[PDB]
Amino acid sequence: RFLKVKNWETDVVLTDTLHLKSTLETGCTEHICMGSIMLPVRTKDQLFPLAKEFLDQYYSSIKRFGSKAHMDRLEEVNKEIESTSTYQLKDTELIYGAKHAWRNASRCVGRIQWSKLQVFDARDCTTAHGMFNYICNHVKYATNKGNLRSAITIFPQRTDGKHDFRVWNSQLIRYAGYKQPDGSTLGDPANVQFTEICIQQGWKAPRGRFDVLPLLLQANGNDPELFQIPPELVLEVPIRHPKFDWFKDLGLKWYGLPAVSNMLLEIGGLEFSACPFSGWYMGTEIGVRDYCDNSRYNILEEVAKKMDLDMRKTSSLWKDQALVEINIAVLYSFQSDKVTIVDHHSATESFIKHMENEYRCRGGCPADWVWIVPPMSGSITPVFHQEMLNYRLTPSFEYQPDPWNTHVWKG
Amino acid sequence: RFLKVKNWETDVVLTDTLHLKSTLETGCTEHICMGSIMLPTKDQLFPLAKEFLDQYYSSIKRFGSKAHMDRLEEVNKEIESTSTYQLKDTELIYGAKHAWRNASRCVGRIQWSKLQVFDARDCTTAHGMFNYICNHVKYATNKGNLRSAITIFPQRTDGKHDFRVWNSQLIRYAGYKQPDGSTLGDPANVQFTEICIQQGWKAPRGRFDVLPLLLQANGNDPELFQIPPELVLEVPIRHPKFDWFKDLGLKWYGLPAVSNMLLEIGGLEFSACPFSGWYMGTEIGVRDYCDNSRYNILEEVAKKMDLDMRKTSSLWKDQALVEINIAVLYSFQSDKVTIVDHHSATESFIKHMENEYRCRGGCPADWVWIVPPMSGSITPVFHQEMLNYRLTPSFEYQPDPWNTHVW
Ligand code: HEM
Ligand code: HEM
Ligand SMILES: Fc1cccc(C[C@@H]2C[C@H]2NCCc2ccnc(-n3ccnc3)n2)c1
Ligand SMILES: Fc1cccc(C[C@@H]2C[C@H]2NCCc2ccnc(-n3ccnc3)n2)c1
Ligand SMILES: C[C@H](O)[C@H](O)[C@H]1CNc2nc(N)[nH]c(=O)c2N1
Ligand SMILES: C[C@H](O)[C@H](O)[C@H]1CNc2nc(N)[nH]c(=O)c2N1
Ligand SMILES: [Zn+2]
Repeated sequence: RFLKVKNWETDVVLTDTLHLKSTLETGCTEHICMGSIMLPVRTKDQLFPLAKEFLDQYYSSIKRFGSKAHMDRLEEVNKEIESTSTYQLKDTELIYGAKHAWRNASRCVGRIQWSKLQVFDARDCTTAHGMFNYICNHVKYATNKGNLRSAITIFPQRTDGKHDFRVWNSQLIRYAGYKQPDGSTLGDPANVQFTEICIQQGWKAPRGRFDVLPLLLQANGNDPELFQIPPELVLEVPIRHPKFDWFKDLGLKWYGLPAVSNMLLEIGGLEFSACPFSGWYMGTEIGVRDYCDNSRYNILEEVAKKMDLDMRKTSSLWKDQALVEINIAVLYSFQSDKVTIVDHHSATESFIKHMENEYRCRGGCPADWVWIVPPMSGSITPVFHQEMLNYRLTPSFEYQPDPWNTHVWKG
Repeated sequence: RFLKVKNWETDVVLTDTLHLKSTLETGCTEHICMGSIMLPTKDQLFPLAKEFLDQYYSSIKRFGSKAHMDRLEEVNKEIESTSTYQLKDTELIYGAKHAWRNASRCVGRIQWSKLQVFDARDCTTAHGMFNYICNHVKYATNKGNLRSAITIFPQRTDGKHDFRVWNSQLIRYAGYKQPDGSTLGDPANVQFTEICIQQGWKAPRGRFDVLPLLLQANGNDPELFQIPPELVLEVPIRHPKFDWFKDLGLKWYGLPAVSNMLLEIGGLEFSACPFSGWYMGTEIGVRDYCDNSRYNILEEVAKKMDLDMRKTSSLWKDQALVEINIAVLYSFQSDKVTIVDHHSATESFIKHMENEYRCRGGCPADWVWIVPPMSGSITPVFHQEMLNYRLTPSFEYQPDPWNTHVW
């Protein structure tokens, strides 16, 4: 079966065959679409076909499918599975796997870069202190004094589900959030609960508006341990505006390295519960979501007051005006400090080209329109006009429950 | 099978049971989501009639009544007898209002119960259709105080006697292909503007020429009609800061009136059922004006604002986009023509959703369409999970007449 997607602005039509290789369920049925829903211990039984499927993919990609090297590897994995109930990926397989999970991440607009991913193999790590060392090295490598480099660090895979490695932070670098007794919030409201855990675990909080959270690291199913990232490793950018000089006095800054640290990486049936990865920011992540979400820093009003906009009626579009100037500020500040960033116009244009290339070379490109379209100025980006098909391929990045909800405390 | 939707900004969780009633398919499967795809007999008829009458009679606290049973009986006999049936006026109105209520792509549904339904099932000719459409336009326009309306023409019989309005909207601007290679007016309507000429229209080849109506009654060839200019409320677009904005020479019409959809009620098919509401500002300023394949004025505006169009990262497009949408809202409000901004409209829709979940067990909504085409995440609907499914009565797309018309 073939499926066509149309770009309604260019009339370019593409044909998808790749969705046939999809196994995992979407959440949708023939009777209901769940496209806007945010989120709609493994036996040797199911493990070998998952291994085989992956190794089939891997050997095809290296033009060695059906080779003696291919067949020997399958054999070796099978024997290892029934003997040990799991298996170990070769370094080459791991790298392929990590790159392809990124390639398959339908919610990521940055995928044109998928083949350039630095993979750090941390499967020999055994303790939290060891994890901290690997993470520091990742941050330094990825940061690269502002010339950001995509990277992922992969810790040992799940075994029985009782010895999981987990980074308890949602991102490696994030600002603390503090609930005040008067009901207000200081810092990042998104991080209030995690901030409380850190404090409870013995973090001495500065209690400011932009306090970099400590790392909370779990190795081998043990209780997590606190580590402060060396401040010299945390690149931050003061936010100013090219035209408005009062903008700097808002006191805004942001960190340069966006690094997701709470997802699960699945490769060939193996589950890597700690696999922090990092790229670089698309400007709207900070300027629209981090700063302007009502549930985050929520600075729209203060900005709009300082711009002296008509704030009595929404039909003045003061919010839209303030939102644009903030995003201009974010982009300006990063570029001026020579920290890698991409605007949503550039990002989405590149994604369209990536997607077209993927359709031709790969037979498809799974994409989640709801997440790909930027949270401002949607229809003046080419992705808005692009039909997209969403389906799940493996290797993949998946959500997993927050570890504080599942952790068995040792004491 | 009982589904919850979360708002992520408010943590409000709603439980949906209404989707269970859905009958038609979405295009999605367990293995693939098609949420962003724009378009994914006697024995067929009676269960459809039955489903509709059941909900109609349920809605008036008379489910399981003799009148219910009698009506079901009467319709059943009429179908067995005539291979179709006729809706009572009360059912027709109920059906029209509920088709709007069920329109998962319409953000304006909080108004759904206040629809004026014009019954034009007695219409037999294109001149008759023209008259009904003028009356609709005059009524809906209401000198600028817009009122929601639908006019319903006779239902499909054998597919040879279809009533069709050929225009996609009652009121639209012509589009002409220059020899210069470019496009004069609205590029979306080049193909239709040609068919007007092929059938006899005399285009004044301008930029904002109100298109004539092409009306098809009872399967006949369509005829041309000029809507009385006095009935077409238009708004000159000016900005409340930039006095150069007027010289762009932009204007738009006040009445948004979809005329090419199919209304399906109780299995019956109404191929001609133009309806109108009033504009949300972004439909005009973002889509009509700034789409590349439409009037595409972003560059010209940016020039006049003297922005740095050297780099995309100056966000000159975004900046201009906002100003254009300010002008649109300003111009309509200044001329006292009903318009709603995307903030007000989406705020209204969240309230509607909560009402629907409370009083109906759910609200089908297409997030891809409900989230406005600018400033997505600063409107409440962006953070609102939505379930999309098809309920009937419904408005459906249908093929363009000029591909199907047996001339
Ligand atoms: C290199 C530049 C990159 C850019 C510009 C970029 C851009 C983005 C953006 C804008 C999102 C949406 C985030 C949100 O709204 O929550 C996203 C999500 C995502 N990205 Fe990237 N990304 C990049 C690198 C990477 C890398 C290196 C990986 C993995 C190796 C990756 C994997 C993912 C995944 C799995 C998601 C979905 C997260 C979720 O569902 O919560 N991306 N990306
Ligand atoms: C009264 C104020 C109304 C507002 C503010 C409103 C708003 C909107 C908007 C913004 C859209 C998206 C249009 C697009 O992007 O192409 C839409 C679509 C739609 N509306 Fe409304 N509307 C209103 C009235 C109505 C009425 C009176 C009806 C029917 C009786 C209706 C039925 C529909 C349908 C079926 C669609 C989907 C169009 C499509 O799929 O192409 N709406 N509405
Ligand atoms: F399914 C969900 C339920 C609740 C919240 C949510 C928000 C998603 C976590 C946010 N997605 C990651 C955001 C992020 C932060 C930093 N860097 C990056 N990043 C880096 C490379 N690619 C993305 N993404 C989803
Ligand atoms: F599937 C598609 C293929 C090509 C174009 C497309 C756009 C849909 C026509 C636009 N939907 C109606 C737009 C419109 C215009 C005027 N008024 C209203 N309107 C009035 C009340 N509610 C909506 N909608 C879809
Ligand atoms: C309900 C809705 O799915 C949710 O708000 C989504 C919308 N699209 C998004 N798109 C991106 N990139 N990131 C997000 O967090 C979201 N949130
Ligand atoms: C490809 C995508 O489905 C298409 O561009 C949609 C996106 N969302 C939309 N939303 C609305 N309201 N109207 C539209 O025409 C569209 N177009
Ligand atoms: Zn779907």
